[PDB]
Amino acid sequence: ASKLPLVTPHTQCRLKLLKLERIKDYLLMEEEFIRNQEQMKPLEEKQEEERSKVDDLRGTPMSVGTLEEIIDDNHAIVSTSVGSEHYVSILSFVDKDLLEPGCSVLLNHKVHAVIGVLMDDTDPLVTVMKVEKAPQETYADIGGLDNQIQEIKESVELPLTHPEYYEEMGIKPPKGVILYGPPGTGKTLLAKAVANQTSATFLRVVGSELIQKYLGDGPKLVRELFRVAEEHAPSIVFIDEIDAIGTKRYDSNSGGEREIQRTMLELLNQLDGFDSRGDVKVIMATNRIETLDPALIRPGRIDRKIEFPLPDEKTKKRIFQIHTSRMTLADDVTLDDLIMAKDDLSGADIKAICTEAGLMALRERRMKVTNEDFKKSKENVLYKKQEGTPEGL
Amino acid sequence: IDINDVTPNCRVALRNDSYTLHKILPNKVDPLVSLMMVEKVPDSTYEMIGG
Amino acid sequence: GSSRLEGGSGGDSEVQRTMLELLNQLDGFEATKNIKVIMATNRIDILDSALLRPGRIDRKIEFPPPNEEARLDILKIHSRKMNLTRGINLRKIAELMPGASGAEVKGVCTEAGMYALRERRVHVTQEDFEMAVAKVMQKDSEKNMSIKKLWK
Amino acid sequence: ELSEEDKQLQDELEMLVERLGEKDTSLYRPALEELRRQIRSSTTSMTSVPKPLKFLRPHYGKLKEIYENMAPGENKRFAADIISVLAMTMSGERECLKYRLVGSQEELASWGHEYVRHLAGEVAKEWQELDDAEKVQREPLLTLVKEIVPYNMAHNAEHEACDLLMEIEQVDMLEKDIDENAYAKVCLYLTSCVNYVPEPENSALLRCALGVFRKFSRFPEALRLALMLNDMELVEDIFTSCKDVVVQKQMAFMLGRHGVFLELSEDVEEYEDLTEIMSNVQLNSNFLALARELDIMEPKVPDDIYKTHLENNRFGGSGSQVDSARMNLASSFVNGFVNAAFGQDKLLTDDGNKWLYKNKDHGMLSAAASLGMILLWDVDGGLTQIDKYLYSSEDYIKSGALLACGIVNSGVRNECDPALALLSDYVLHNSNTMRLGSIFGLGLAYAGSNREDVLTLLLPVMGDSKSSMEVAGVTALACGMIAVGSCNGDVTSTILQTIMEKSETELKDTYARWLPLGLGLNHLGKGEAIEAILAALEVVSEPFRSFANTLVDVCAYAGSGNVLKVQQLLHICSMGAHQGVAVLGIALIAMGEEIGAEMALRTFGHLLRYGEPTLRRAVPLALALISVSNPRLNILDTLSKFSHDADPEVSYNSIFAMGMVGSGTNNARLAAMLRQLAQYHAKDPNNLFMVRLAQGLTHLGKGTLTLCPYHSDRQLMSQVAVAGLLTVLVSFLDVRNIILGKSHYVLYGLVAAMQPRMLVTFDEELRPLPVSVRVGQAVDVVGQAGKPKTITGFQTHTTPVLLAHGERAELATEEFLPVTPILEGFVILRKNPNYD
Amino acid sequence: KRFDSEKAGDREVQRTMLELLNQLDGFQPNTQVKVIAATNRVDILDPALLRSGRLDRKIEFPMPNEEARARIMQIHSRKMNVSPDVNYEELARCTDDFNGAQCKAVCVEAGMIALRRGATELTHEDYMEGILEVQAKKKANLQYYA
Amino acid sequence: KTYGQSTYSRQIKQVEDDIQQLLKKINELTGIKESDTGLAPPALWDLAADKQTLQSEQPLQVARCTKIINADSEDPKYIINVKQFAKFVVDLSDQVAPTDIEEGMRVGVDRNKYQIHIPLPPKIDPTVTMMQVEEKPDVTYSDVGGCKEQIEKLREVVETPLLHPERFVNLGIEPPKGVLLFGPPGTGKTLCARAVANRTDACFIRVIGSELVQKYVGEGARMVRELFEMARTKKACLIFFDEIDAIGGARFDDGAGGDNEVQRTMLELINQLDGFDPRGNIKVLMATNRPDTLDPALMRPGRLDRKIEFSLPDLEGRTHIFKIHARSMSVERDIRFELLARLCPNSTGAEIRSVCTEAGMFAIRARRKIATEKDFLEAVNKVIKSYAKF
Ligand SMILES: Nc1ncnc2c1ncn2[C@@H]1O[C@H](COP(=O)(O)OP(=O)(O)OP(=O)(O)O)[C@@H](O)[C@H]1O
Ligand SMILES: Nc1ncnc2c1ncn2[C@@H]1O[C@H](COP(=O)(O)OP(=O)(O)OP(=O)(O)O)[C@@H](O)[C@H]1O
Ligand SMILES: [Mg+2]
Repeated sequence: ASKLPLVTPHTQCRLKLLKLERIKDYLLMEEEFIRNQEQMKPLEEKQEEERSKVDDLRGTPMSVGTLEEIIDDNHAIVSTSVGSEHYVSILSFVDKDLLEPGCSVLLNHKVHAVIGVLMDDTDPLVTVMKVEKAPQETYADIGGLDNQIQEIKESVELPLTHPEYYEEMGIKPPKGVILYGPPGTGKTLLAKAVANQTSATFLRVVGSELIQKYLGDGPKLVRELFRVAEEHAPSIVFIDEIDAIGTKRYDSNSGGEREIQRTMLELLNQLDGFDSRGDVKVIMATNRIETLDPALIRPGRIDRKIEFPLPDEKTKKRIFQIHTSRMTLADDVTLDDLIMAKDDLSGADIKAICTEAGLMALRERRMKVTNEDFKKSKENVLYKKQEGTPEGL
Repeated sequence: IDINDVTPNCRVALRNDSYTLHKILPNKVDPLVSLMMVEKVPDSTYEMIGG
Repeated sequence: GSSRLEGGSGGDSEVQRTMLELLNQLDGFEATKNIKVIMATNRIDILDSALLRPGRIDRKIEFPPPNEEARLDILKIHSRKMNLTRGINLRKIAELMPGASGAEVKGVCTEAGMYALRERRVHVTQEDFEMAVAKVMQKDSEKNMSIKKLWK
Repeated sequence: ELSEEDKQLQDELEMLVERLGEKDTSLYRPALEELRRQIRSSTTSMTSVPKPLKFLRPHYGKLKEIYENMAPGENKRFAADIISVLAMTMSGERECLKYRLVGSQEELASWGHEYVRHLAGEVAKEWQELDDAEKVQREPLLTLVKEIVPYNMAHNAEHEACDLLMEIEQVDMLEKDIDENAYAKVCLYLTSCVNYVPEPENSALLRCALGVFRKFSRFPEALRLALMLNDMELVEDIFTSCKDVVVQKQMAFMLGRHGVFLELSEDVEEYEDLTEIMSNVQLNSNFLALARELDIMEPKVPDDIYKTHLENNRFGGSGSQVDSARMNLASSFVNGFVNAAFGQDKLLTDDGNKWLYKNKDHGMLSAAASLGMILLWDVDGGLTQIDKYLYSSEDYIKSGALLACGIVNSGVRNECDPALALLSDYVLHNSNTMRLGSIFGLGLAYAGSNREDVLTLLLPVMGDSKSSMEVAGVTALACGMIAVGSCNGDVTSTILQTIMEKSETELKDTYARWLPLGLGLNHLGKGEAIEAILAALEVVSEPFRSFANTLVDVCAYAGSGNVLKVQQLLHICSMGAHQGVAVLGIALIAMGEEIGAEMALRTFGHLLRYGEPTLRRAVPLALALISVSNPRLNILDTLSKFSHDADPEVSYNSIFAMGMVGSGTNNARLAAMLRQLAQYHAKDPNNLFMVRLAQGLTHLGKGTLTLCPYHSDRQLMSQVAVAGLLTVLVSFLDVRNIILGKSHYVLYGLVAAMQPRMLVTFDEELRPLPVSVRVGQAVDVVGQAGKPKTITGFQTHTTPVLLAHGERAELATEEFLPVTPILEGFVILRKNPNYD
Repeated sequence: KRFDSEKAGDREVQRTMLELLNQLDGFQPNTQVKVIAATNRVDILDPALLRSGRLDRKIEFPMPNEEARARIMQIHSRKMNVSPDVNYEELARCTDDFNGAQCKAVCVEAGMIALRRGATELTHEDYMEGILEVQAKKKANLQYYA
Repeated sequence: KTYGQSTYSRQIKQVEDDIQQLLKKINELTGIKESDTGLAPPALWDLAADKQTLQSEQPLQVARCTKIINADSEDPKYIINVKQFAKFVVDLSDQVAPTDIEEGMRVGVDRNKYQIHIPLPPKIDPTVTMMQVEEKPDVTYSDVGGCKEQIEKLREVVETPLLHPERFVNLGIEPPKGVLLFGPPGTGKTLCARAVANRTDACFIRVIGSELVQKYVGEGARMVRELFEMARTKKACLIFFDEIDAIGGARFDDGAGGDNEVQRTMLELINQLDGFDPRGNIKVLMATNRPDTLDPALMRPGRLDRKIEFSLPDLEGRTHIFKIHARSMSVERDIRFELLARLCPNSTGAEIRSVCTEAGMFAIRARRKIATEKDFLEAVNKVIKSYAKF
């Protein structure tokens, strides 16, 4: 509560202890004196009747205007609802920490002098982007990464948990992490996990959702997205499928691609530009990364870059037992027989196989899922490969 | 007036010199969702939708 | 709907607030509640994808235009609450209406009733139905060829 | 899986509980060596209790048994060590220190920082528990700490190194291995932790820092520390030891600033220049150099400060009729303040007799002394100008001239004693006003010099018959200010004698409050050394006794921040006017560390919200004292609130306080507030007077003068300045009758604390040499890895810049290398050899 | 130019253009106000605006020729203290394809370089270094040309 | 428990905990209940419960904002347009002198006879006042290394002429007023701009090119015009356009209209810079990764007079940058920073700062508190080699 900063080494030390013991001891003297005074006299009556004088000054028909410019000197220009513009005096009881242009101010009826402010809605965009807890699962449902999860934890979680480590040595955390790899490999899932596990406000956006059909709306959207992230303490932003917005930036192009490039420039400035980004982190994903712009994924914008390989032989077993976890299976399930094949299966492919097998098991009324069903489902899912066989090989 | 009955989104009559809520005028609910229940949807089966 | 940030509103458009409330309500209740929300559309592609997520309305069903049996069935159901004469052969009426749609078979009913009314009677006749279906299908083909000419 | 494999590997030895016990030698060395390799190995991520340490937990008892009493050659040593390593998780007894006390003496670095820190903590605890009787048991501990400290220095861990070598109280050993690369950090921290620490330990820490700052031939910093300690002999050793002449110039400037003097022998090279510098004689030349460079010479008349035309002239005609005597006295004060030390003045110099004759009675006194204020620091021509007003018809004008000579001589030590030469005539004269002017000027003309001739002239008067309580009080003040911190016995003796000489009725007079002030003002800085006096004052009347005791207690522990005295005064508060001095003391004790000052602001806010009227009319002055020339927003708001107050005493005190807090700042916000505030109490004579005085103080000088007692990084506490501040503030405790009455000349007691705010850089030859200097707020860099930047919010100006409170100036370029690392006041520069 | 496109917005500019067209030469003849204009592209202006009644006299401004380049340089360097050795014919010849707004760069940058080298009066080499500055040319890491 | 972070961890934890408890206890013992009506701390209902509010409500009437439109005759007679209220022909109250009022300035008038009492500052789009810097960055010219000629030119064009006008005015040189900074991504453009903003002593404005595209036609030009009017009110100001390629696109109109409004805003900026209306004391900077796309009219002297090329730093600058960024570290004593400079081939400033931070990382993960050489070698490996293919 607006307490003093010790500004000793800030790391466990004897000076941090003595500057700390001192504030505690002063608070102790203050508390003792206050308790003595309260016992000696309640002062409830005196503290009261100040509310009465205030409410006397602010008449009953208080008017909700809209502040529009503070002259910096206990004066203001407050606009009444109709649209008129008055130049009123700011009184002494208004908490000035709450006065910024555009705030719904509470004016006097006969004199329009500012006498209070009101709260506003919390959903410019906060609700629509924040994801809350991930319905899928926690870190439990993710297996096989181990190293990647460790990287992300150090990049985004560890700087929140124990700042002392980074602080001790004078190095700030990395700026942003870009998750890149073949489709269906665990990018969005790991971001979801590090979101639902940490203690900041995690915001998610799709790149195609920044392609706007009015000019100068994409840049506005990105500017806002990075505007309500410093209003909210530590924050994380994850711009998924960025490829749809950040591309190689070929100049020989016509149409709305120019607007795409212009929003890309706005983002490129937000991440690392003139001003200090405050306390926010940026995660990104891209199935295809060779096509990003050099200035977006350059070192000071995205320090960490993470590859995401497919499950090889055993992570396949882990994922399979993760998705088959909740289903009654017959005692003939030759799971390895399904895994041993070097079919280059992907994680999303494993989920598809599990769901399809479960669904046909439901179709046949059978209380349990059989190995034959899983193999048939595997054949069916892989059926969505196509392409020209001899060609290219 | 006991404030418990001054719900949000309710019409009220305010006085002239010093606006003072001093009535709770009625409201029109206008149920728009209670006009489409069909019960069991009689005469609507798989049989007369042959094909 | 069709998106949550479409016109640059910032999620404050009414069309988007209704969708947000619908999403909140759909995520309100559990799968085991015997409350299934059937949703329909005449244009799938435009339809938003935030509805088709896991934990929401995923399963979809295609709908080809109805066949002869389906056409006859739909005509039967839509004419159900009309006065008819005897010996009315709806199968024949369908035969005289190949490659029609639901709205066409809905229009043929009202047209035929109104013609019967001009005849100054309480009942619709098979001859009246034939003439109505001829008119409705002729205007349908006229609309189709007008669209083709506009394309030309 | 990996878990199964690692568990099986750990079991490979865990199952063989006596693997070393088996007679076969193939399991003696290799197994224990492999275990040491595995445990000592590091892991990834945080991994609290790394996998080896976690895995060896259940194998704890057998781990001890295998050691027990086996062969002492190597197996026992290694087993003891590994037990010490795993002796961390259990978190029980001192098995770590016990087993490292008896085990292989392998290099600690092989174990890591974590264990070394834990073993350092255990060693500190054990030494604390260990009685001094077990001297032999301490030699292993001292070996361990001698090994530990270098590991802490080479691994950039100086703060904990000082901490550990403090817990075992051996802070004199730092010298023997400190090395160059890591001495700045250790001295910085060791000082920083020296005000918050109890009494006997603080001196030892300061000795250590001074010893090191010598060891590395860093002399001006050592002088800073020695004065801090307030030891004059160490100051001799520091000054004389140095052979470098320019460095001696620099020490001279610092010393002259402090207002402390050192009397060189006549054989020191260039003696005349050292003495000239240490006299602050040239200070006027530099002041006028700065004033010319900034082009701020033009005199400002009081109206320019008033800017009345801006305010809405609703009563431009027959407005409120305020007192003419009071308005013209205030105008004289503001004219003296605004032009102070610049020499010239549009009002007086052009025609001063008319302005003086606009004033009335005692206003002639303060009005004339305003002229001495105006020529301050200009002894040479000050007397040439003031000569006319010295010889006048009105006694008040003559005494004004006297107080003016006292002001002009102030702060600058001339060998010709014009002040003592002139003010000698009348000190015993009959006219109490003449005596008062003479004595106040003379005390302001030497305060802190501790001149024995002055003392042996002045001391009788407090015992004279023709000495009214005002004269007795003024005399006690003069002695206190001329014997600051000198523990001088004569002043104390005479003060006590006069204090016990007076009947109860006399003690009730407010001018008797000026005896305890003298007594406490003699002894500044010496806490716990006054208990004799506290016994000497136990024989005063109950109210006056409480007043004198409390006052001397607070005047003893100035610049301490002793929390126990804070608590005792607070206990007192929760009655007479004792409590007013208690309130002032709450701030006087805590005028040091920033932590103290802010927490005291909070305590004062609470004391105003809830409190009795006597409390309330003293909080403003303590708020003013706690922040002088430091107009912080919160003090300004919480003071302006009580300015527009029904309680008139509170109003006067708050208005004076807000005038001070802004002393010599030229704040636009504050000037606007005071203009509005004059608008409000336009019909109130006293409040309007306080307002006019505050408008002068805010524009003291023209932003080139600051009363703040502290200087040299807010660390060195000035005695003359604090003396003047106490003199002025205590008077206001009965503001109404003294200041808003016949006694306003006390307002010149601020002259003791007037210094400049310049930064004028000289070369080795004492010539101006402008250099680009970054100017901005300070940053504390205690125990921060590397050499992190030490300024924020910085703007790059040229050399002769004005440093407001908390503004630290650095050099923009490595072109010049300064002598003293405190780029404040006057500094010298030398060329860096390796500039490119 | 106007055109038939389904994209809106441009129509409003076209419409204020129609209004300007009408103001120049239309009903209610105006014979007291005259108009000027300037364009880098005349290939995109509407024929009804280049028409021979609204915008009658059209004037071309060519990239200055050698004599013009010397004249421009001389005009702009008139204030600076230049030495009596600069051959403005040379400086004109080594300034091919230099639009008039370019000596300003050359004249001024020559003064700037004179300041850099702590000079007082300009000399031919100062102007040459100015020219090499204004052209703004990059090297290819090698000079294989003979 | 844990491994044990520090010997005092538990003691500081305890003092913090009881600090929180004593703060909560005083909070309860003092009230201070949050008020939904925006009302100050009761100790700060101060002059507010009374004694200034009651003294400010009496003498300080409500003036009403009005926009003067004309000042006819020498005799004071002013046509003002009160917004959404009415339009009047009023006179001057005594407080304002006739010189203070001009046409087009917002003025305050009373509610009874509508006579003018106070002028007021003009109205500026909220989105055009934030681009002022307000708090200046701390980066300085020692933090930028390996770029010495470039920084010299920038300082001689944007910085030196303002500080010391007489040098240039004597000899008779009007200094260049624009700079185009171009070079590979992450070479030092925006940092040198930050340094210029920190050192300079005049108004500074940051405009992003992507901040001047607007939905409604003819808005961006208004924004630029307002920005230059504002910057021209000040005594001197610097504007630093970033990613100016955002709106400086080349003109290629053909067939169906494409990106034409951006072209109008670009023309408006062109005319503001160098054109009929004199440009006062303003200096402009621009930064682009792609300078070729900028149109032939902007890139011309008179608008962008200088062109500073930023090239990847040489070996000496490489070590210098390494050493600047490795300053506030807890690092070992002897590191052959020349070795580290050699070991990384052509690489930009961002590479090097990433190297420093990755070395700090490899120090942390090894649970060490002082950075050594091996840490930096591991850092260089993990930065250059591993992230080569991007
Ligand atoms: N190792 C894994 N553990 C658990 N689930 C996994 C794993 N790998 C893939 N999945 C499954 O992949 C599904 C797809 O979501 P995911 O977040 O992994 O996509 P993605 O890799 O970001 O895809 P895209 O590249 O298309 O953006 C998740 O529902 C999860 O069930
Ligand atoms: N010469 C340098 N000295 C110190 N740091 C540098 C240097 N060059 C680059 N950097 C680092 O590079 C980081 C990237 O920001 P910088 O301002 O250099 O980018 P930029 O060159 O403007 O890039 P862009 O072309 O993407 O706008 C800066 O934060 C700074 O830390
Ligand atoms: Mg993916």
